[PDB]
This record gives sequence, structure tokens and C-alpha cells, in this order.
Amino acid sequence: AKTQAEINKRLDAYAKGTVDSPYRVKKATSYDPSFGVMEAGAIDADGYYHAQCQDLITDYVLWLTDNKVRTWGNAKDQIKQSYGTGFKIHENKPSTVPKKGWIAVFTSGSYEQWGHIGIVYDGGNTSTFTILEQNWNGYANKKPTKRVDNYYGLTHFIEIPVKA
Ligand code: MMC
Ligand code: MMC
Ligand SMILES: [Ca+2]
Ligand SMILES: [Cl-]
Ligand SMILES: [Hg+2]
Ligand SMILES: [Hg+2]
Repeated sequence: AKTQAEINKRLDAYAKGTVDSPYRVKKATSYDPSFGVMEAGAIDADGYYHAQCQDLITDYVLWLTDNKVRTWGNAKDQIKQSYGTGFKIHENKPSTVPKKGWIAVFTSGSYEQWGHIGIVYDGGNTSTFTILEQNWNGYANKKPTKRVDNYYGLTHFIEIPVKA
């Protein structure tokens, strides 16, 4: 498990393009004509579809679990598997405020077909929070980027283990 300080450091490094990850693009990379050239800092964990939302989580979960757990499936499929001990899936109830480093999973509305996923950067309040995510633009080309979300379509949070 990682400490909150380690988690918080890693989130800023994702957003800065400096994260210690072997899946971070070092030089602008392209292989899929349907997507934009991945900029330095984009995370591509599977070698398909350039830098999608789930690529970020694959990397993050690998890091949290010392490379023991590789995610499978699309964003929406993350709530149908377990990343292991100390990971907990919570339904988003309208009371529910997430914590920094938790994983936010969108599975309804326009997000239904593949889902969307990202990391809670600031837990916010009941109205909004700040997410760190890839590919909210659809072009699969940008590094992880922060966005204010209003909980629309957001159905679950994955609580991650945090070391004292
Ligand atoms: C490798 Hg944590
Ligand atoms: C609330 Hg699990
Ligand atoms: Ca990818
Ligand atoms: Cl997405
Ligand atoms: Hg640990
Ligand atoms: Hg939607």
C-alpha cells in the first residue's frame, strides 16, 4: 500500500507529465489514425487506442499493487472486478463525497456504452469535485488532466487502500 503523501505526489506527477511510469509517453507517439498523436505525458498501458481513460487507471492500480493487479476491460467493467484487499466499491449516493486518490466510475447516461473513469484529485463537496482523467476530449491524445465534475453519470467510487 501507498501513503497518502505518495498517492498525492503521484497525482501531481500525472498532471505534470513527470510520473514514474513505464507507460508514460516520452516523445510524441502515434500508431492509430483514428486518434490524435499522443503528447509527452500521455499514459498508454495496453498499446491500443492511444491514451484512453482506462489507461490511467491501469497504470495507477499497477502502481498501488506493486504490479500485482492489472485491470481488464473497459472503464465500466471496473466495478465488475476486484483489485484486491482493501479496495472497496461504493455506490455514489447523493450524500457520498469521495476522497483524494479514489477512483470515480461513470456508467450511466452518455457514459453507458464504455464507461468513463478517473482519479479523484479533490474530493470537493456534494455538488462538484475535481477529477484527474484521460480522454474526456475523445481524441485520446492528452496527458492526464484535471476537470471539475458535477457527478452527472457517476455511479461508483473505488476506495483504494492507504498506508499510515
Ligand atoms: C512498483 Hg509500486
Ligand atoms: C457505501 Hg460501500
Ligand atoms: Ca491505450
Ligand atoms: Cl472515457
Ligand atoms: Hg505497503
Ligand atoms: Hg451522459
